[PDB]
Amino acid sequence: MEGLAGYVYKAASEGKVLTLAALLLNRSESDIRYLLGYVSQQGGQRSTPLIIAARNGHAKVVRLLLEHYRVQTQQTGTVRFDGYVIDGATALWCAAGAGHFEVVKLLVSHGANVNHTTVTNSTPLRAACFDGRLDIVKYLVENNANISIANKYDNTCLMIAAYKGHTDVVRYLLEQRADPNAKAHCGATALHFAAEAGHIDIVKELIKWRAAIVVNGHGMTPLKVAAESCKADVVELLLSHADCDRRSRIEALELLGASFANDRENYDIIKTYHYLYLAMLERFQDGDNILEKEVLPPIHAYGNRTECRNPQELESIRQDRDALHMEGLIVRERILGADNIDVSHPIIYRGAVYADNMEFEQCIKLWLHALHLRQKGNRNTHKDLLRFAQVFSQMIHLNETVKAPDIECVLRCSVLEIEQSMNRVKNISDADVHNAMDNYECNLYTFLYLVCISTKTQCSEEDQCKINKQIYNLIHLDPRTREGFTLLHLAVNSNTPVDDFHTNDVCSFPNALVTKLLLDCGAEVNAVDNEGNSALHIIVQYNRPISDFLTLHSIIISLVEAGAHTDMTNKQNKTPLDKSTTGVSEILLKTQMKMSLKCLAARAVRANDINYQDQIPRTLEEFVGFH
Amino acid sequence: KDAEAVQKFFLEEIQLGEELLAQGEYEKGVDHLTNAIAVCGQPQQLLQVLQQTLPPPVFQMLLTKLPT
Repeated sequence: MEGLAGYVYKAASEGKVLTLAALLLNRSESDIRYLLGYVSQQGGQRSTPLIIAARNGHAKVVRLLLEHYRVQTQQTGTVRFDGYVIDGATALWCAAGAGHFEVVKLLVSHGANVNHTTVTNSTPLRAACFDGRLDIVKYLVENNANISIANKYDNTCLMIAAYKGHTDVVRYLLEQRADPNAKAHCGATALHFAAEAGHIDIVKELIKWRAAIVVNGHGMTPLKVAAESCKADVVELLLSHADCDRRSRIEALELLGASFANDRENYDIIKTYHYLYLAMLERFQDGDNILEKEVLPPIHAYGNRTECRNPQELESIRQDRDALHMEGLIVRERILGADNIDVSHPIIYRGAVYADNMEFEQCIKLWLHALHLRQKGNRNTHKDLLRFAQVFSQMIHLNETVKAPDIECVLRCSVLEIEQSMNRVKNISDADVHNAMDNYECNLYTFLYLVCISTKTQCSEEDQCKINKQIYNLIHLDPRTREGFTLLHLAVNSNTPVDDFHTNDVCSFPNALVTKLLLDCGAEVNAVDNEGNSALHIIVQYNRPISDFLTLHSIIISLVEAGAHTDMTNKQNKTPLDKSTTGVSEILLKTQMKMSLKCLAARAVRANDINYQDQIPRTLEEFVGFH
Repeated sequence: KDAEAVQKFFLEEIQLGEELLAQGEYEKGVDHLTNAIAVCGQPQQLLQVLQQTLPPPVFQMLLTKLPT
């Protein structure tokens, strides 16, 4: 039964029609009826034989299932392609999602549903348009596919084809009276996607078909979207739309020139100067209607440079490349605004090249502004803090100095990010809980790298007090990892991950300085993880007792001087003396260990299995609980 | 004589028939299908399915070969 059904599924995955011509034949009626509709899990996906047969595009097995058995054609299943897993699928949806036209024709001709959506409300027409084939979309439309049906994220049939760049598909869709003035959750109107993907033909087709040139939710028209992504051709096409007025034309030219200055793919600074100069000429082309530039406060992050107001100023920086980068940053931040999504990415990149040419001061200056802009947008800042840790550790490795206010600012940003990550983890149910937990652990490790770097610098008294205040503000929250490790537990752990890029040179765990700083700031020295190990348990469980004997010596001394119990028991009921894997660490801990008659009595009670529950005082109910 | 063992036998027979039939060994495929039908004495279901799902030439040969 189950084994034969699995064999049927395995053969139908390869489309072995002759194998299914015996595995599902010469039987009774109801014995194989369940087998035809039996979902089989394989490769991390769940599907019926019809669904996987249409996914692999084998027309013979699908035709035999649709003719000689009359299997119901609205079955549900999962999706392996499109980068993710989509449930609630359909045989027709899986067939149209790969371009197999004959199985789609057979399914529609024998009773499948053309509008059978998924968990994301993706109609089969959307899958066929995402694949890009035109004939299947034509047939599916001719069989009443309801071309105006959107998805869960409101991406209609036209927008996905416009983004993917299938000009024949968008031409046919606009031919069949689709909705060119569509909308989405982000406000994209099927022309923002084409401009973002930089497809000149689809933009031309949508313009010819009376598109709506309307600003989306993020405050960016498709013209400004194209200028944001350095797409000169899309800007040139959208700029002759005869309704762009004059302010938006010069704004588009300024944004395009600004984006060309610090885009990794399209870096061309001559193009930047010339587009900015064209914009300035168009501004200064009228005697009495000089479209004077909006005044901007001089941001300290860009060397206190202001935006150029006249072409006389722009002629003086045509050869100042390190000033043209700042001009591009200033212009695109004025145009896109501080709250836009795509502002932080160039600011990081212009930082990164400054990090490449051993010029880390301007790198920190740009990256801190990028971090602040990304922070006051509730975006994801887990990677920017890691970049800060890497650049700080590369500064320390090359015998350079790190400014203490910079470390204080990065530590404050990291603490705020860890707070937001805790809120996100405790708020998300199942969508990206693994991703959120991994980001949380990465943020915690980044904070530990930053604390190690702060210990490796020289800071003033007020700056050290600010750093310790931020560390204490984090510690009072008591962050935890997957295993329950606190900050001290990882700071005394040799198994704490350190990224290979430019942090192994400085941030080496376990680190005596980090442990002492955490204990002085007020870390829970008696804290335990889910396994029950204390910080002392982790540090005596160490494999380099001679190589960094000073480090182990200082960490054990600091842990016992902070007031940790030296005979605490984990979930396996092991004292740190027994957990000590090396003779040197055990000897050193035993020297540090001071006996207590209370500890001896508690250990005697735990060994004798005395019914101490509800008998000894409540505090001693905890004490005996871990000896 | 008609148990699961010979069932797996002619299952493999028609599997090789499919493989060599897509590869073009139509005489080998029709011989293997003859060996497959010569164990189950009344496969009416396959008698009707292979009249439809098979290509017209291979079953045109096989149906004539069945009296032989």
